[PDB]
Amino acid sequence: MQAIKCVVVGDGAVGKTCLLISYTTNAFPGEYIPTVFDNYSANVMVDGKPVNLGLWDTAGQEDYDRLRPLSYPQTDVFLICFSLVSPASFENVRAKWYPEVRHHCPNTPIILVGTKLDLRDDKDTIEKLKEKKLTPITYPQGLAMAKEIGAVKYLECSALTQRGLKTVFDEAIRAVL
Amino acid sequence: QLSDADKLRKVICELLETERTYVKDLNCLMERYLKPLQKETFLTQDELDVLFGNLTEMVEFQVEFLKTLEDGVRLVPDLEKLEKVDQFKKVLFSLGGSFLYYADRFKLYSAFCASHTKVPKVLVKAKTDTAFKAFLDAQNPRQQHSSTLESYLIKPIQRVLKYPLLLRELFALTDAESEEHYHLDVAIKTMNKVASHINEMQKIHEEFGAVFDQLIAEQTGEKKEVADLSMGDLLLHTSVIWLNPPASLGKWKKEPELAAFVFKTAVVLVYKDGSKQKKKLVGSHRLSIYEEWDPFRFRHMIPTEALQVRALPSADAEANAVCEIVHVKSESEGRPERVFHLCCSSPESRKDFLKSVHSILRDKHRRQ
Repeated sequence: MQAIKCVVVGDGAVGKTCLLISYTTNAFPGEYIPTVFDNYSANVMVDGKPVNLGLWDTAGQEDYDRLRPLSYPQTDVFLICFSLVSPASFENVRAKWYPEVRHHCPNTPIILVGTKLDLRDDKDTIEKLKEKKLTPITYPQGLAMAKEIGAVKYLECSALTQRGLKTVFDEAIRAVL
Repeated sequence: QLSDADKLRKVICELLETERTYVKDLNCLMERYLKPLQKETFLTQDELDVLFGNLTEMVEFQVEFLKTLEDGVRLVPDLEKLEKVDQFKKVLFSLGGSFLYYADRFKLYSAFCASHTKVPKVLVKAKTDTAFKAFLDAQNPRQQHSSTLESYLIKPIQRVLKYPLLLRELFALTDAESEEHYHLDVAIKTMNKVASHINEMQKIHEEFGAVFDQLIAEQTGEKKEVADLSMGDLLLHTSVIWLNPPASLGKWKKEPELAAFVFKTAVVLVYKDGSKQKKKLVGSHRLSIYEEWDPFRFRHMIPTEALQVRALPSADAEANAVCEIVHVKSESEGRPERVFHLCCSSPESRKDFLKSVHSILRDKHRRQ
């Protein structure tokens, strides 16, 4: 059967590992969010086409610019993530992640995933950011970024609400098929 | 409503559980794909070497590391009974200990990370040889990506970099004023350095791997006197100034600069000086006349067996940053003495450079 290997990348503390666990486990981790996410593989059907979706996390390597790209080769789709409530992780999409992934993978589709959706309209979160003269990233902004880097799709999700997860991986697979 | 105690138990368990898994995956890579591949005609010896790569060494090491973790977690009857993070002191201490003890052998990973650079090109041969592709699928019955050869060969690179993350979690569950806290902080800084060191080693491999390879091979009629400049044995690397360059170079550049590498098995000198692939506004092709004379420049490998080193005496010594590396002569083989007058960037650099060189000579003496 056809395999699609998906590599999730992006700033640390963005939700990557949680997101991948929440998805593959169909349940938010809870109070204790595991640190390790072993390489995942499962059969998935999308638009009638059957595929073996492979998922690789990248936690712990975001700061090692020469080790980080060792997972890039032979990748079919990249999920460049960023926290909706973290303007900095957002800016890294254009300053760090996109340029890097594109350099190593000229022809690989990129889904721009926005995470921590559920914290976007959270009073405490919004105030915390306000205290730092900051504001969450809005859908229109995420979409523009996605358009700027030429992403195939711009999705948003919440490993907590588990909303948007399935979409994220299905669109990922479509981007390949 | 999980208490810090619960959370802590969770992390300690994740660390241990994932480690058992990793070791198992490591053994599985060895049994499932590598060994059975030796007994095949698909890959050349070189191709097989890229896949294995100090893996056997890595497993022996990892197994030992795991035992220490197993033992450490047994320093208490049952974690599940502890109600205060404070009651885990013995375990936290021992676990942190394991990292400090192995922190240095973990540098052996930089060897793996360097060869993994060749992994892609080799595996993309299955796309070619139906025979090979056949073998791989056979070894991966479940037809699961997470079980392909590529999925195993990336695990080592992922595993080391997970350690600091697990540690920072234990760290966050300990009182900011406790020793457990301070100890973990020591464990974390250590591992980060390990990680950072692996990365630095990779950066070097990316830039000189080519040259290092040419030096190992091409070993002047010699039947592999060195045959091994692994990033696992790079003790120190520095930039130095070549005071006595050949007439060709010296007559154009007052003081040429060399990249110096001190490996357990040899000292390598390489002339860098990069000024190409710059300024978009430029025309080469063929009507450029100048530029493009030869790919490489100056490289040279001095085996520890023929490596002699004397720090040059100075009037205002203790401030001198000069010294000389000598590639002793060889009556047989018919090889003249080669001397390199190198000026380090500072007395500290010289101090470290010589300390490093003496080190490989000292140990060489031991083995021989």
